[PDB]
Amino acid sequence: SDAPPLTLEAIKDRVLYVLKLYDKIDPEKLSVNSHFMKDLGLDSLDQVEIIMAMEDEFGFEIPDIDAEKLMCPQEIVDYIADKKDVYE
Amino acid sequence: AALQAILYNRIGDIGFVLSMAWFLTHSNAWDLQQIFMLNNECPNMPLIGLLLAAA
Amino acid sequence: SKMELPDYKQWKIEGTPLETVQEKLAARGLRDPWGRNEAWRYSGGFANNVSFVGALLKGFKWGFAAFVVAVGAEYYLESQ
Amino acid sequence: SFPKYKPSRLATLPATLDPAEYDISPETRKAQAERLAIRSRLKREYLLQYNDPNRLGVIEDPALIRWTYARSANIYPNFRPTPKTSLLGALFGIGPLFFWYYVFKTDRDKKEKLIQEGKLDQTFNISY
Amino acid sequence: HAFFKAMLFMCSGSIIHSLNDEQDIRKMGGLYKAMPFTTTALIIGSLALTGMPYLTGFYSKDLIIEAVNMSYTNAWALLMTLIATSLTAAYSTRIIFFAFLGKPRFPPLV
Amino acid sequence: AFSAPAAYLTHQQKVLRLYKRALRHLESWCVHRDKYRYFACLMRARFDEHKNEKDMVKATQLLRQAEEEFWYGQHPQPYIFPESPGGTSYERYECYKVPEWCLDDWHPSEKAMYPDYFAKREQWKRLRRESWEREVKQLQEETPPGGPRTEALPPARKEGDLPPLWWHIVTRPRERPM
Amino acid sequence: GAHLARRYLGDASKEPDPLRMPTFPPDYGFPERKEREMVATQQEMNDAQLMLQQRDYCAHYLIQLLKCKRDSFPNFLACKHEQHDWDYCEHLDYVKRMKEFERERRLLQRKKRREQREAEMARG
Amino acid sequence: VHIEPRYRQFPQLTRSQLIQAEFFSATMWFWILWRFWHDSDAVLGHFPYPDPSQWTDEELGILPDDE
Amino acid sequence: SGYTPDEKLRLQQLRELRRRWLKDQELSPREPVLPPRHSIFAVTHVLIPVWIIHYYLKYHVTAKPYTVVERKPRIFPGDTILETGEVIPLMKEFPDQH
Amino acid sequence: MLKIIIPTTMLLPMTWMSKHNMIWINATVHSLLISLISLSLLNQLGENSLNFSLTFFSDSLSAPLLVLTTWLLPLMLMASQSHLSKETTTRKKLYITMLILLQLFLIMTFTATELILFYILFEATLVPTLIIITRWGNQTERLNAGLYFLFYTLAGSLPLLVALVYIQNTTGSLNFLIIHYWSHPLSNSWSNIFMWLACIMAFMVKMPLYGLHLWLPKAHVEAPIAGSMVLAAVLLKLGGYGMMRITTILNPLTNYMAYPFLMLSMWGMIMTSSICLRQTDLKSLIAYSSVSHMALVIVAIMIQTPWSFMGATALMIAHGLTSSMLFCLANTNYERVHSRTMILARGLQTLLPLMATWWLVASLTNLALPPSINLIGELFIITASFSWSNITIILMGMNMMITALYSLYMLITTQRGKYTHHINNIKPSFTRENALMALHILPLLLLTLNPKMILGPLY
Amino acid sequence: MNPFASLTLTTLTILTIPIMMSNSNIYKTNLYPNYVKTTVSYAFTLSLVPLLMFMHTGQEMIISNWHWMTLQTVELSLSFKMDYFSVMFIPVALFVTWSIMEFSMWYMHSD
Ligand SMILES: CCCCCCCCCCCCCCCCCC(=O)OC[C@H](COP(=O)([O-])OCC(O)COP(=O)([O-])OC[C@@H](COC(=O)CCCCCCCCCCCCCCCCC)OC(=O)CCCCCCCCCCCCCCCCC)OC(=O)CCCCCCCCCCCCCCCCC
Ligand SMILES: CCCCCCCCCCCCCCCCC[C@@H](O)O[C@H](CO[C@H](O)CCCCCCCCCCCCCCC)COP(=O)(O)OCC[N+](C)(C)C
Ligand SMILES: CCCCCCCC/C=C\CCCCCCCC(=O)O[C@H](COC(=O)CCCCCCC/C=C/CCCCCCCC)COP(=O)(O)OCCN
Ligand SMILES: CCCCCCCCCCCC(=O)SCCNC(=O)CCNC(=O)[C@H](O)C(C)(C)COP(=O)(O)O
Repeated sequence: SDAPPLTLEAIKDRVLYVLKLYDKIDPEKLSVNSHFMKDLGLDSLDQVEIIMAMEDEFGFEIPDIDAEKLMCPQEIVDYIADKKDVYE
Repeated sequence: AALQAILYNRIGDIGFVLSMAWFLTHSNAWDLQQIFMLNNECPNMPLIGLLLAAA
Repeated sequence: SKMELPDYKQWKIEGTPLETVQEKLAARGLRDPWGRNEAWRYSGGFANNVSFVGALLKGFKWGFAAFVVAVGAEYYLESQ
Repeated sequence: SFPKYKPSRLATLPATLDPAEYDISPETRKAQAERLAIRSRLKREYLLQYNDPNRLGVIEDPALIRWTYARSANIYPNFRPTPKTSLLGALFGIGPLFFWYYVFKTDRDKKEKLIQEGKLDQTFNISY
Repeated sequence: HAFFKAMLFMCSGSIIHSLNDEQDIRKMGGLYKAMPFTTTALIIGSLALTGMPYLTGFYSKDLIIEAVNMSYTNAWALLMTLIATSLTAAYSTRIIFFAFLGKPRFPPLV
Repeated sequence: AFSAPAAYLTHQQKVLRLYKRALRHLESWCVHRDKYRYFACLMRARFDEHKNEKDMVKATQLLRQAEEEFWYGQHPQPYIFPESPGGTSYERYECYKVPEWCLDDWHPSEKAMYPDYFAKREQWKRLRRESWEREVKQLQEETPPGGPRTEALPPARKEGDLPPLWWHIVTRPRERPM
Repeated sequence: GAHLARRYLGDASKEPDPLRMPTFPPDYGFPERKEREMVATQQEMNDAQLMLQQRDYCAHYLIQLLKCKRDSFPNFLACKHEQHDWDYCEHLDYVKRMKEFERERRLLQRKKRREQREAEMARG
Repeated sequence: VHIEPRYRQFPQLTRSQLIQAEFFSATMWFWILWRFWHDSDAVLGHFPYPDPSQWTDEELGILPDDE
Repeated sequence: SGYTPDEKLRLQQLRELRRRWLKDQELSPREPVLPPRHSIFAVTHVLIPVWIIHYYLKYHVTAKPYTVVERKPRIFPGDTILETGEVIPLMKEFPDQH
Repeated sequence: MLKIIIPTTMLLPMTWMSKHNMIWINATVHSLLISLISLSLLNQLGENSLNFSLTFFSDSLSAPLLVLTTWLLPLMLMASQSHLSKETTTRKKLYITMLILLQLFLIMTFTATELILFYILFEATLVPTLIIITRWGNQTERLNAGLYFLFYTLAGSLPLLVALVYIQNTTGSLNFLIIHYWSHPLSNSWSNIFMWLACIMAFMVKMPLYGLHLWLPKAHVEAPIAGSMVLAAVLLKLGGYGMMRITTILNPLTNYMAYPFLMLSMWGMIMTSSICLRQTDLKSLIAYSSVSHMALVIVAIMIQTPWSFMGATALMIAHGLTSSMLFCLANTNYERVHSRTMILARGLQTLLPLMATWWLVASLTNLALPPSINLIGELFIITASFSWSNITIILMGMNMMITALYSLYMLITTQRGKYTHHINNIKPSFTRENALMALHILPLLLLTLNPKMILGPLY
Repeated sequence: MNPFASLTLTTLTILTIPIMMSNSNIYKTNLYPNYVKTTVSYAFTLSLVPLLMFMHTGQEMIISNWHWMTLQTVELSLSFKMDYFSVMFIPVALFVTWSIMEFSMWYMHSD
């Protein structure tokens, strides 16, 4: 058959993995609720690059109107879970 | 894409029907054997119809 | 079942073309913050890949050995 | 600098290449807000009926009815005999008929006159 | 041609299914080792398509080129046939190079 | 897709969208990862060259010139994700999506199978019917007299309230319904 | 190819035309010419049903090859000598055709040379 | 045969697919070599190509321009 | 930047409702309540159809002229006819350029 | 022939004496029995026709049309009873009476030996159709549609009456046998030209000919389902049958009097096929497709060759069945959503798979897929036209391409894509609708096995 | 009778049996694709034999088994041409179809 169904824990772990592979973010400092603009001191271009990295990670495109408001890892996890119908 | 394929195939089918009509009108047959016997020097119309159908 | 992600510490750009990109960018005053994300494409089992001519010649060794065996059999058989 | 892109009927001008969206005035912003408000009010009116548990059936759309009526029933009441209309109607109505009459009449006259000469090679033509 | 063209589509479909329904060769990385049987089959089909001697494509395509060369034929048609023969190997090499060689370019979840 | 659009895009939003489009098309041109990364850092540097411009007119002119450059140098066949509006699998599974109201027309013998599912569906229907009036009342309360100004909807604010107009958002068939 | 370059770029009047050839009599330069003969009769080719284009002067080897294919059916690799003989006879026919081409070319070239040369001798 | 995803590592390989691919590639190459050993004429040509300039006028039957 | 408080609150409410609905689409262990030879294929799909066709061709189709027409077999020199016992003479003594 | 006419008349007191809840059952059962009885007329003698008496006769041309009418009546009854459920008993009985009277007039029209009786019945068919359209039509445009349908027909038919009485005065008879056996050539004169026009234009407008076709979209769209069924399936064929009967006495004038009609028919079949590509109403598309098919039939009749008449007969039968099936298919969706707009309801294949299969088969028969009888007739007509002139193949091929285009366009628009979200009243298909589609489609496919039954006298 | 005609017609005939069974119970189960694949493989192995007959003796045939209709001097009959082209193309197409349906059993598993 095809790939096993995706889970919330896997989504969050993969999001944190991608963010910890980013150089402008301290691995120790980073948290699921860590704000990008406020806590990590990032700008809009870094957020765009993070969104593109998430799209490359999960193999699907996020529209620009929705990606504008993903300012913490938890929001990205919620968006991915709701789009792919992941409930547990 | 399916409608596009149908359109192109019917464009070729125009020539197919032209070939059929010419062969019935001039050779009095649709079968292969009679057509071969009665067309020693085949004119351009049926062959161009067949070529359009093949294309 | 229930696999987990490998350690993120291992993905390092040294020894890979990402290191060359990093040094060429430092030669310009720039830095790439995304190399460790791409390092896995070069780190593990994808370290070495064959060339086009070597890919076309995939099973040439075994086939050539079998062909030599067959022609030697032909050499040694028609002498009867 | 780079070669310029020019639009046409079947390949229109991209939004990012439109000078109109880069020369903005407050009245333009007001127009955009008015358009957004109209769209939002229509969306709310539609969604209040779409999500109604009580409602059963097809939600009638006035715009679709207007489109169909304009395309079918409203055309003749708004027709005027005009040099443009008259010339286009005469052309597209009777030009092709006379063209095809000429073509077919010429072909059949040639064929009949060639038959009268005894030269058509009608051998094996027993079906018509 | 039926044999190896069906095989080529079959290999392409196996590649597509393995890489989560992806068809762009720019996201197809190094599958020469990851998909050995598919790689072998596609290489054999590409060699048959290009007229490698004594394969399926040899006995027909090379005879066709030979007959086209030795006939009272349009010169332009002959030249265009030869250029198409070049381009056949060209896109076969493109497919193999972009789909099976190099480093992976597909999403991380293998 | 999920967020209500605004009346217009700011200069900042247009700038970020142009940045993302340029990066994606450069990735389409630069197939390999290392070369793409190199040219993407170069693009980022060229993009940050005018990061702190204060004259809006010259910033707008720079944006227009960048858009012209992108259009002239775009990839004629850019990479598209399979499920994206241009992908090869964009609307592949739309024929498998059946609306939930079709389950009411099922024969009683069909509903003899799957009894617990239909009991829970009855529970959901009672919930919707008991929440609809409160949803309508809340929408009437929280709306300006001259009609809504945007396509945004308010959340629930009371104890047992549900967000207005939720049935057709919650009861989406699926992304892979079969 | 060189013949095409000679005909299309050089003086085409000095090159044979494949459509209308040979234009010279078959006994012009030869004192006596032997007529080409046949080994297979019309009835044998009619019964073998070869083809209207395979009924050339090489048809007897083709008949032998087809018969030997038919008798040794399960062993399809056993009819090597017959195929070689048919190929050799076809190659000989092709060489004869090339000889005819070269003969026509040389005859036409010599005729042109000699007639302009006798005209040059007569004009002075 | 149960194979599980690996997340940024080379996928798990079975012996059967590797041996089958190697066997069939070797089969193709062996067949090519065997054919070229036994039917080299089909690729390199068999009958010699005559040179028209090597043909005398006596065998080609043209007069020596003086008659 | 980011969501408004109302946006986030409505999104999490809708998320809870949607996750409950998706959980509720899941089936209990009893949901599908259903109300109450080696060579068979080769004899019914091959042998029976060929019996009918062979009977149909042999006794019905070939009962009328020119329905099944075979091109006559090829004849070569040295062949022997089965009906008349004729022998086709050999073919003219090749020059034998061996 | 009385064995067919008398049971059809008996259908009237039988349905007027039935209980309020048994009218549909009784009418359907006895209509099917009458169709079974009428099926026995297909046994034709070859050389000449079946002359039962002085008043009626049967031909190889008339018999398929009679069988089609008798078979169409029960399908009309099955289609009608859904939208007439709220009607009173008396009005339902009146509707069934209209249908029975129409059947009786049609069966008598196709068998009359004499042209004045044929004219009388052929005009008598108008009244029940007009009553049905103007009384049980749904919209307010049914009155204008009925006026168009009546006056377009009569303006052509009255000169035919004058010409027929003049011809009987000059010849002494109008009996079709005497007409055929004592045929004499029509000279080249203005009087003969106008006699030809008076004998032709009524059947021209009943086909309808392009340029005289404006009544057909109105009448076919604005009529109830049974009215549209009978208009498309049978009433259009009256013109073709009349032409085949009447052109016997028109030679040799037809040789050049047919040129404008041939030009109009070819170019107008192109025009109507193109029109079908841009249509917002689902019934109008079917109506215009009918116009194109009847234009092809007009060409076939005008060229006066045996292959042309054979193809014309086959095309008439096939078009009748296919158009009736398509109208019923459109009516099912209209009953679901109460609107005729094509793009209102989309993606119906997801909700109704078997009805989608019926749609696909009807669309395939509309585009004349081999070896259906539609393509048999069309190919015979195209070959006859090619014999008439080799340049006709351009227009024939263009018409084929456009026909396939709009047929598949209708199929894709109605059945494919995604469903309309807000429309939630699409119930599963009833047994009645599926049975009606099957009863339309199965005779079409069964006629392929025996094409000679519908090829006509020239066979 | 010569087995050539019977085998050539049987190869074409047995391919329609699953179409007739499409309304049967096997169409509602998950065994239908394997059944169709097996039918196609049997058709291929049956078509192999007339190819051998042609490769031996060059046997070619035409079968006008059924008369459909006759229009005047023209006769239309269900006729099959079984020359070299047919007897060579049928086994190749059946072989390719067999392989492709066995592939489809895996590729289209979740459809
Ligand atoms: C079955 C298939 C379908 C078939 C059916 C469908 C098709 C057929 C039916 C429908 C189409 C036919 C319509 C017929 C025309 C109806 C006109 C009308 O209703 O006017 C009322 C309408 C209302 O009147 P009003 O409100 O009192 O007037 C105020 C005006 O609006 C104020 O306007 P204005 O003042 O601005 O302009 C008015 C003025 C100025 O007008 C203009 O500015 C425009 C020019 C109009 C006249 C000249 C045409 C110029 C362009 C073309 C020139 C000819 C080119 C060559 C044609 C042949 C090519 C081979 O008028 C003129 O000067 C005209 C003078 C005449 C000179 C030329 C006469 C040529 C006669 C016909 C020649 C062609 C024969 C056919 C050849 C076919 C070969 C196969 O008047 C107009 O507005 C229209 C006026 C212009 C009419 C021009 C007509 C040209 C079309 C051809 C006519 C011939 C066909 C009819 C046969 C019977 C004729 C006796
Ligand atoms: C929208 C669709 C409506 C229906 C269409 C119906 C089509 C009706 C057209 C009838 C076809 C032709 C009618 C008569 C045939 C020839 C007509 C004439 O033009 O031909 C010449 C006739 O010469 C002159 O042209 C006379 C006719 C001129 C007067 C007619 C006016 C035509 C103008 C067009 C008006 C539109 C008519 C339709 C109104 C709707 C032939 O020369 P000649 O050999 O010497 O005469 C032959 C007759 N003889 C033997 C008795 C002597
Ligand atoms: C709804 C649209 C349909 C329109 C159809 C209308 C066209 C009908 C055809 C013409 C109608 C009149 C025909 C008259 C009946 C024919 C009888 C006849 O042949 O008698 C002629 C009489 O011929 C006529 O009188 C005809 C003159 C025309 C009278 C009315 C003219 C009206 C317009 C005519 C042209 C339009 C017809 C075709 C148009 C079709 C629709 C656009 C000769 O008789 P005798 O006097 O004895 O001559 C021989 C001895 N000397
Ligand atoms: C592969 C082919 C593609 C190539 C096409 C060409 C690509 C374009 C080349 C050059 C583009 C430019 O210089 S574009 C000129 C850029 N200059 C400005 O935008 C001035 C004002 N800056 C701001 O408003 C914000 O700081 C903002 C920058 C939005 C960040 O916002 P955050 O920090 O809040 O995220």
